[PDB]
Formats: sequence, C-alpha cells, structure tokens
Amino acid sequence: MRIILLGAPGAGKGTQAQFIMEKYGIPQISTGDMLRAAVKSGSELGKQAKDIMDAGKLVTDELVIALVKERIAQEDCRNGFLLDGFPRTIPQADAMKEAGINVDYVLEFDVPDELIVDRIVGRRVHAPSGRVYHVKFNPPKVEGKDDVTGEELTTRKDDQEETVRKRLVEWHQMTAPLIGYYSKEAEAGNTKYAKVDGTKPVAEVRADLEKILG
Repeated sequence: MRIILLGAPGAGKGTQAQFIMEKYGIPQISTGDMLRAAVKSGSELGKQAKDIMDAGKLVTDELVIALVKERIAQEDCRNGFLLDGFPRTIPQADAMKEAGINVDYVLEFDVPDELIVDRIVGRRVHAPSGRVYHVKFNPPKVEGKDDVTGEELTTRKDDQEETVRKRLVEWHQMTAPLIGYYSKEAEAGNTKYAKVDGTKPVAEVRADLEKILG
C-alpha cells in the first residue's frame, strides 16, 4: 500500500497519518525527513544536500527524487509507504513515475480557506516560555494573557490573516495542475484519487478512509 497524502497548510492531513500507519504497517516519509536523515547519515546525497542547504539555496527536483527513490527501497517500505507533502508540482510527479516510484492512492485533504484562517489566526504564544494558546479551543484563564507569568501574549508572523491567505493562494494555484494530473491518472487507471472532507470529526474521516482504501 503506497499512499500519497496531499493537503493545504493547516488542513490537518496529518491527523489521519498514524491511523494509516497502523492499518498497513508502513512508515510516514517526507522530503524533510529524507534531507535531515541523509545529511546526518553522512551518505552521499546527504553531503550534496547539506551544501545546498548551508549555502541557503533550494534543493533541486533532481536531488529530491533521488532521495525519495533511496528511501522507499529500504525494508522499511516492504509493505509500502505514506508520502507526505510530495509531489508538489507536476514535473516532480513525472520524475517519480520516471524513477519507477508508483503509487496506489492519492488522498487530498480538503478544508476551505476560511476555516483554516480562523483555525490558524487564533494561535498565541508567550515567547519566553514557549507556551501555546488558542481563543476558541484552548483559551487561557485570563483573556489575552499568560496563565503562568501573567505577562502579555504574542502572535507570530506565520499566523497572520494576510500571511495565511497569501500562503493558501500560492498553494491552490501551484497545486491546481497536480490535482488534475492525478485525477486524470485516476480515470486513466494508473492510480487512485479521492477528495476528503477534513471538516468532519476524526472518527468519520477515519471511516471514510477505510472504505476508500478498503
């Protein structure tokens, strides 16, 4: 069982990751984990990727594909894998198919932009402590203040309404062809695809997945 898991930032696609891992006996893998593990391993693709990173440059599609190919060859992925957040472009999807990295299911996690905004914007932090708060799901005892110190809270640049909306626009635009690429491969019969309403409770999403995957 080889699964691709796509979704917008804050769509909470990972909320079903452990369920998928436990029902198939497969690891969760991401390009990030591949990079940090490859450089730590002192392997070849590692030293190469370490230079690009430390130089502050982007990693080439060519190098990423080679890392994915490397990872799914281990005994780890005898029963398959759960690829998270990759591919991100059509050319990447092609290079994977070129590298013989076939996939059984492509799951798309759907949460409308508006719900993600309210979900993300609500987050606050007390920086010197690292303590996390939320207006609606995890409210502090004293509104707009830390429960412990009593020092005022703070919000980060990454959770601001304009920053989030800007981040979602880019993703939708950038991923639009990829969603069509895999949706077409579905009706073509080279793989399977399925939209998923992530707005439902965790239990119902798990149910929806169990029938999609079987």
